[PDB]
Amino acid sequence: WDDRHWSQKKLDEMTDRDWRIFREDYSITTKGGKIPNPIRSWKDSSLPPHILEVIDKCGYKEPTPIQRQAIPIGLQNRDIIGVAETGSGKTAAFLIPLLVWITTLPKIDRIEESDQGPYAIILAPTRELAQQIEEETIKFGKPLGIRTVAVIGGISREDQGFRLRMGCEIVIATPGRLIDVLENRYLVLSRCTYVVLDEADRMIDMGFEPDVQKILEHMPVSNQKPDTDEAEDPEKMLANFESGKHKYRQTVMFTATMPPAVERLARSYLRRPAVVYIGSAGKPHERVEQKVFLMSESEKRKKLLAILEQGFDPPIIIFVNQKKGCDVLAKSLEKMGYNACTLREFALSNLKAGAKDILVATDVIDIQDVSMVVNYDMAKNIEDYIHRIGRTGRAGKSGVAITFLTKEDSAVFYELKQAILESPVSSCPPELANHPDAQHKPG
Ligand SMILES: [Hg+2]
Repeated sequence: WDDRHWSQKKLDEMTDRDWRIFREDYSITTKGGKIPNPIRSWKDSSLPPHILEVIDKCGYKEPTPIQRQAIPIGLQNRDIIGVAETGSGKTAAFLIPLLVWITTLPKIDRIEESDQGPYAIILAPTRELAQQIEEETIKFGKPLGIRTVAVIGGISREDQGFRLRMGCEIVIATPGRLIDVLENRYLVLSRCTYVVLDEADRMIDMGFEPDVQKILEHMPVSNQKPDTDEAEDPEKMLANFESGKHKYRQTVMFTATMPPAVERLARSYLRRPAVVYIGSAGKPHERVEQKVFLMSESEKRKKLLAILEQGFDPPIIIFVNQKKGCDVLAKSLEKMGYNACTLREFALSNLKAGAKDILVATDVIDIQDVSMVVNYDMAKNIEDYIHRIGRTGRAGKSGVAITFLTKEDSAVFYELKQAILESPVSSCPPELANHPDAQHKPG
């Protein structure tokens, strides 16, 4: 009976639905477990008074979408992959948790007599982008007494060499310049607890993968988070963030795309990162995780069962192409001891209620966001496919769409391939991407 929009409510009134609408309003898609709620406004945020004062004085009146969601994850010391393009407020999204961390260290702990390099390094692919980041970092950092030094090309080595001697809290750099400096020990990463790769896809495109690898090799290994479920446990990671000086490092990667090289970087640099993806409200394929299995038709039922046996978050939807399929597949599942609905309102209530866990259906209303869509039969055109996978929701948890492809589906391979190659939240599937039938438009 309370039908207010969330923006009419106080923070402590926010419901699950309100958070869903909220993420829809800002086009916030995520991946990872136990994502903290996004920031509704600066005032509504739990940022320290002095931090908010600097935010307010710099003029940033409202958090941008990436800032809304990434900032709270960063404040739990969690790694992040942020999918968003320059101009979207990425820089402040990563700068803010760092500034909270630095300026809240005990003075006794902020004390070091010898110069031990930066608390943070921000790596950019180009001199032009690095300077943008620098200007913004200075404007945030100076009021807070935080020093920033740029290690980039296009600047004198005297000036650069000098500035280095003075000590700093943040270094902004380009890969080529940074490796040379490390290789000559003009700078060390002894107290670095914050690693940022900005435009990692562009770094890859420029040929910087090996240099970015070699740079990682200079970070002290013993401050990396453990590779376990604990790396994305909020209670534990929050307690680690607050642990001040001795926390695990955190790493942030920003990129517009996820080709395999970028995924390699991520596997090395990051531990159980959360994904924050902004945009594509109208284009589900860009923002829904898609997986495909090529098989013969006779293999479909056993692959489905194997998938189901792995367990799922009900409800899920399985799509088939013909209504007879719908009915017979549904029977078999109820035989395997599954609660299956076929496809009026009555069906969705049970699903919504938890009664039924699996909806079987053809391309033919209105239904909740689902964790998983399975295309047991692939759609006959890419527009129907798009509409199907769109059922994981407009925003919020990416969800997963799993598609069974056979040779009878060859006429949608090229467009299916495009749908996935344009999906930064999806892994490139060489089985389809390299397939002889996915190379040219059909007809
Ligand atoms: Hg670093």
